[PDB]
Amino acid sequence: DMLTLTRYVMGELTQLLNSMLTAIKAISSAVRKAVKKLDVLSNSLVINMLQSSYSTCVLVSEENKDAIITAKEKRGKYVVCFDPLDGDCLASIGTIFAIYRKTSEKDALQCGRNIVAAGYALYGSATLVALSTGQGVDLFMLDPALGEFVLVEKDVKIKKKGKIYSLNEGYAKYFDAATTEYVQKKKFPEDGSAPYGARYVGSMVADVHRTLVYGGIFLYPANQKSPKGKLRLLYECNPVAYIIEQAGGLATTGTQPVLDVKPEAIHQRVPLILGSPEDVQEYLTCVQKN
Amino acid sequence: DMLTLTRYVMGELTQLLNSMLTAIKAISSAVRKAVKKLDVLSNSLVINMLQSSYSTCVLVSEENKDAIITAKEKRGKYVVCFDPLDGDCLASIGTIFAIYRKTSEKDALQCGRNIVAAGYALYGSATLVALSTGQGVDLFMLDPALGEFVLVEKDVKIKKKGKIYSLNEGYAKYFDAATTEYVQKKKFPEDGSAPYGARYVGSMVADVHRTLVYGGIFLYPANQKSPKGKLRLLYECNPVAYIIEQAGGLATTGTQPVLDVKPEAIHQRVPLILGSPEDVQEYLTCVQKN
Amino acid sequence: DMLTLTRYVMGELTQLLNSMLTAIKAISSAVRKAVKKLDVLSNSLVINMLQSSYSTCVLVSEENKDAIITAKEKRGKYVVCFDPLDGDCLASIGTIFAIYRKTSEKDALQCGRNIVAAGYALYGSATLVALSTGQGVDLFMLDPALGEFVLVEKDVKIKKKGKIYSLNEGYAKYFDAATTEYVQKKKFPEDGSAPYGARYVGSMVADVHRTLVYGGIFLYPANQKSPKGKLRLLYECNPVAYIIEQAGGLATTGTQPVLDVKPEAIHQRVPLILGSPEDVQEYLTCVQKN
Amino acid sequence: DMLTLTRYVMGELTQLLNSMLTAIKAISSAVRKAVKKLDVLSNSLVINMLQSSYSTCVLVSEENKDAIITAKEKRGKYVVCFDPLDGDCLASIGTIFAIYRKTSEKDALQCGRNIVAAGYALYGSATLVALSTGQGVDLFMLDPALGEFVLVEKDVKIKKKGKIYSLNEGYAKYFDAATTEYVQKKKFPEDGSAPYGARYVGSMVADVHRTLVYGGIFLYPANQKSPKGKLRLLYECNPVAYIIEQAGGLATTGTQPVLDVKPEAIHQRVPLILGSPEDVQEYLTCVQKN
Ligand SMILES: O=P(O)(O)OC[C@H]1O[C@](O)(CO)[C@@H](O)[C@@H]1O
Ligand SMILES: O=P(O)(O)OC[C@H]1O[C@](O)(CO)[C@@H](O)[C@@H]1O
Ligand SMILES: O=P(O)(O)OC[C@H]1O[C@](O)(CO)[C@@H](O)[C@@H]1O
Ligand SMILES: O=P(O)(O)OC[C@H]1O[C@](O)(CO)[C@@H](O)[C@@H]1O
Repeated sequence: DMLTLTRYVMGELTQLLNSMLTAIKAISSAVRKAVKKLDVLSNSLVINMLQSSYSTCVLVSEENKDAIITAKEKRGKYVVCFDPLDGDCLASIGTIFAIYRKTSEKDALQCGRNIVAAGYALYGSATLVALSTGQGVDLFMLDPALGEFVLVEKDVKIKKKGKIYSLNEGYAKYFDAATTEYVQKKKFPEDGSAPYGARYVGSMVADVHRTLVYGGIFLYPANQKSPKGKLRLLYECNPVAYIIEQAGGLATTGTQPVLDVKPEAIHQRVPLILGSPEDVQEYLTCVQKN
Repeated sequence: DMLTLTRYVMGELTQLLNSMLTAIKAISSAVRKAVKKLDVLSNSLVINMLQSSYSTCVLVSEENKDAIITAKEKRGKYVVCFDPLDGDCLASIGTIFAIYRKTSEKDALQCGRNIVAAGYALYGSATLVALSTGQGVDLFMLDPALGEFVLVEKDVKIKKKGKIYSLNEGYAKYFDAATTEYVQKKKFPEDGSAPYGARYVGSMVADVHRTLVYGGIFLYPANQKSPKGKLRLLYECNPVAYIIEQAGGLATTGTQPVLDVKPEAIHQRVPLILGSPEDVQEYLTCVQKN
Repeated sequence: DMLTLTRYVMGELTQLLNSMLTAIKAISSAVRKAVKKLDVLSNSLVINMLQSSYSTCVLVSEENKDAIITAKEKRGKYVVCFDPLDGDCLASIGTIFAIYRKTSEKDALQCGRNIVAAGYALYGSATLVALSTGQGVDLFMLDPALGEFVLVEKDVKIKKKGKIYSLNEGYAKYFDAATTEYVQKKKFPEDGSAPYGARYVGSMVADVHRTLVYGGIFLYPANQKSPKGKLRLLYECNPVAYIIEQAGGLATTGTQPVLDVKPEAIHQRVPLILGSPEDVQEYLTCVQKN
Repeated sequence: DMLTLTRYVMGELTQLLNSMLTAIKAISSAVRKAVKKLDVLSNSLVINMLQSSYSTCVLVSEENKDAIITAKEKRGKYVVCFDPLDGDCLASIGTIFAIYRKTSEKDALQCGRNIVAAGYALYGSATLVALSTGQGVDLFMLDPALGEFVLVEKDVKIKKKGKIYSLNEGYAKYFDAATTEYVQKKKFPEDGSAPYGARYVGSMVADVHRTLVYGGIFLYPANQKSPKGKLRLLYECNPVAYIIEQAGGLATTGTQPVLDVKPEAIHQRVPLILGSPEDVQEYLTCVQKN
C-alpha cells in the first residue's frame, strides 16, 4: 500500500504540455462541481494557461471565431488547436487538442500529418488523458490530490478488428449509400458471423475512447443534413485521428485519411470514420463500391 | 461563496436508506480508483452495510444465487433487492436498489407496486443518486468531502414526449415486429416531423438517467436471442420503473406495466421499455397492432 | 445522510469576500500538495483574485514592500491588508486579512476600529475560516468538493476566563517585568488555584484559533530583542484583534487596545496580547503595576 | 506534470502494515469530516482491519482495558500495540503503533528493543506517516485520491543538536530538579549562546514529528502530579522512541532508554525525553548531577 513517484517524459514542448494538463486539471475540477458558463471558463483556462507557457504563438479554439495571436512578449514556437469542452446527464464530456510547430492563421491550417503532439481528456468517474508525441499513445489518470497525471498504460494499441459500431442511426434517412450498406452489414453479417453490438454515447471523446480501448468503429459520416459531417477538422477530428493512428488504428473522411486533409478554414468540418483498421477498411470498401 | 447545510428527509426506513447511501459512497470511492474484484467488493459493502442497519430481514443481490437472510439478531422489517455494480471505458456504471416491507425468499418476490423506496446511483464525473419514497423523485449529488448526499433537484419530472430513442440496434435481426416498426417510425417519421436522435451508452443506469433528464425512450425489449429480455426484474427493472413512474413516465414489458409483473423467480428477466409517457404509449401501439 | 444547501450572507463587500475566499480555497489546495515558492503563489492568488473583484483600490501584503494600487479600470471602494501565508512540520499555517473602506497608502493606515470585515483561514486537517463583518464571528469549513465554505458555528463566543497561556518562553531572558510577573502567576498561582496549561504552536493563526475556541491568552509581547513585538499591525494583529473582540475577547499591546493603535507605517509591528477578557485584564494589571 | 507510480517495500508483516495503513486512511477521512465517537470509530477500524489481516494474535489498544485476542481462525505471528487516535482546535492529532512478533497478554509486554516495525500518522493539512522496519525511517504522504501512501523522504535523520525545546512549562511548580535545571539552561545558556526557542502543540505526535524534522528535544518528564509521566509506554513512548532512534536520535525516561524498559503492565506510563542526541544527552547530564 506504499508507492514511489517518478517524473515521466515523452523543451518548449514540455512546458506547453504541462500547461495544457494544468488547464485540464482545472477544467476537471469545474466539471465535477457543475452550460454556457462552463464553456466560457474552460476556454479562459486553456487560453491563459497556454499563453503564459511562453511556448505558443497562435491558438485556435472551438469557442472563438478567429485565431488568437499570442502577445509578442510571450511568443514561442508552437500552435495549438483545441476544443476546451466538447459535449448535463453526466455523459462523459471532454477536452481535445493538437499541437503544431509554426510556419498568422496560416500556421493553424497545417495537414494533421504535421502534428507534434495531441491528446484528449475525458471527464468521467476518473479524469483520463490520452496523449501522443508521435511514439505511441500513453494513458494517464488525473490524481487531483497530487495535482498530477499518473501513467496507467504505455503504448496503447487498438484491436485489429472489433465488434462494436458507433454512430447516430437517427440520421438513417440522410445517410449516403455507403453508410447505409455498412450499417446493414454490421446488423446482418453476410458471412455467418454474429451482429456487431451498437454503442453511441453522443459525446465524441467518450465514443472515441471506448473505440480505442474496446476496438470497433466510430462514425460521424457526411449525410444530407451535414454534407461535410459535423465534427471539426482542426480540433476534434485531427487530434483524435492522430491518437487513433498512433494506436494502430485508421481515421478517414471516406475519401482520404483525416490527417492528410489540407484545411481550407479553421472551423472546417469533415466526416470522420475511425477505429480498428480492419473495420475502417471494410467501411472504405463500401465507399469505393458506391 | 458561503453555505449552510440542513438535514433533509423523505423510522427503520431512514436508517436503511442511510446505510444504502453509505455503501454507495464507498462504492463511488472504489470506482474512482479503479472487474471481478470490484463486483465482489461492491456486493460486500452493500450486504454488510445493509445488514448492520438492523432494518433488513432479506436481501437479493444480482451477485448471489440465493436470497440472503439476515441474522436474527439484526433483523428488521424491510427487504432489499439490489444490483451492487451494474455495468472500464469510463462509461458511467451504477448501483440500483428497491426496498419492500416483509410478508423467506417469498418476501422478495412482491409486485413492483409494493415498493416503499427505490433508487439508483450513477458513478460519473459526479456521483448522482436518484431516490423516491413514493412522493416523487429527488436527485442528489455525493459530496465526498462532507461524506453526504446533497439535494440538487426536488420532484424531478420527465417530459411528456421526448426526441431520443435508446436501444442496441445491433440486435435488429432479432427484433420482434413491433420493435422493428417502432424503430422505423423514429427514423422515418410518417408525420412530417424530424427523426429522433439515437443514444445508447450500453450501461442501463446511464441510459435511464439520460432518459429521465432529457426525455425520450429507453428499450431492452425481448428479442429472438433473449426472449424474456436481458434486464433483471427484481433489482434492475422494477427499481428504475418505480423511479420513472414517480417522475411522470411509463415503464412496460410490452404487454403490461413492469411494476405489475408478479415475479416468478428472484433472477427473472423481463423486457423493459420506459420513458416519456407519450413515447412509451406510441411503442405500445406498435405492440397491440402486431 | 442527505443534506440541502442554502446560500449564507453577512454589495461590493460581498464580491470582495467571495474573491478572498476563492483565493483561500486555492491556497488550501496548494498547501495540501506541498517554501519561498508557496509564499509567492499565495501572494499572487490573493492579489489577483482581489483585484479582479472590482471592489478594491489599495492592497497591503506582508510579501510586498509598498502598497499595491489597483488599476483604475478595476477600482472599487475597499482596502485590504493581508498576510497571504503566515507560518513544513504540518503545523497549521494560515492566511489573515482585514478590509477597510477608502479615505494612496493613506487609505491602508487606518485604526483597526475602522475595519469593515476581517478573518483568518487555518490550513489544518480541515481548512477553517473565521469571519466577522461586525455582527459577531462565524466559523466556516472549506468543502473542497463543493468549492464552498460551510457554516459550522454562528456567533462564536470566547470564554470569560481560560486555563491556557500561550507564548514563546524561550524569550524569558528578554521579557519585560510585567510579562515575567504574569507568566510566574500562571505557573505559581498565589490564590490556591491550579497552574494554567501551556500551549505554543508557534504559528499565530493556530495559536489564536485555539485561544478563541478553548479560551485563555495568547501573547507576543515586546521584549529586549523585539522592542515593538514581532507581529505586524496591519495584517496580523489588527485582523485577529477584530475577530477576538467580536467574540467577546480583548486584544492589547500592553498599553492600549490593538484596534485603537494609529498606524505609523504599513509594516509596523506591535506587541500583541489577546484572548479571554479576564485573562487579558490580569495581564494588564501586571503592566500598570510595573 | 506526469508521473509513474511504483510499489515500494521495506510476509505476514507486509499484509499487516498494509492493513494498518488502510485503517489510517479511513481515520484520516473521518478526522477531516469532524470526540468520544471518533475515538470509538478509530478503535473499531484499527482492530477490525488488523484482525482481518490474518497476521495478528494479540492487540493492545489505548481504548481497551484488556489485551484483545484474535479469533483462532484469523491468528498470525504478530502483536500490535496502538493508540488509535491520540489528541478540536485543528491541532494535528495522530495514530501511533508498534508491532512485535509473539512469544496471552505476555506477548504484548516485550522490551521496545524487540519491536519489528513501528510508526505514527499525523492528520494535518496532509496526512503523513513515519514508518520504520528497523532500517531507518521513511516518511509517506497519504494520497487519498489513489488511496495510497506516497514516499516523500527516505532514511530521515534528525539533527545532532537542535534549537527547540518542547514541554508543558505550566507544570513548572511540579518539575523535578533536573527538569528545572535543564529548562533554565535552555532559556539562560551559560555559554554565550542564544536561548532555544520553545514550541508545545500539546499533541504528542505533532510535537514528536516537529522534533524529528526540525531537531531539538521533546519532554514529558515525571513530575509531582504524574510521578511516572503521563504518556503510555506500550503504544505511545515505545513506538516514537523506536522511530526517533532509527533517525539517529535518543529517547530516555531520565534513568534508562525507553526501549529497554521492561513493561510491568499494558497501560503503564513512563516519562519520555527524546530528540536530538546531543540535546537528550545534555538533559541526562542534569539528571545524573541531581
Ligand atoms: O447529436 P449528434 O448529431 O449525434 O452529435 C454528436 C456529436 O456532437 C458533439 O457534441 C459536438 O462536437 C460531439 O461530441 C458528438 O460526437
Ligand atoms: O450489450 P447489451 O446487450 O446492449 O446489454 C446492455 C445492458 O447490459 C447491462 O450491462 C447488464 O445489466 C446493462 O447495464 C445494460 O443496459
Ligand atoms: O518563533 P517566534 O519568535 O515565537 O515567532 C512566532 C511567530 O512568527 C510568525 O510565524 C510570523 O508571523 C507567527 O506566525 C508566529 O506567531
Ligand atoms: O496537557 P498535557 O499534560 O501537556 O498533555 C499533553 C499530552 O497528552 C496527550 O494528549 C495524551 O496522549 C498527548 O498527545 C500529549 O503529548
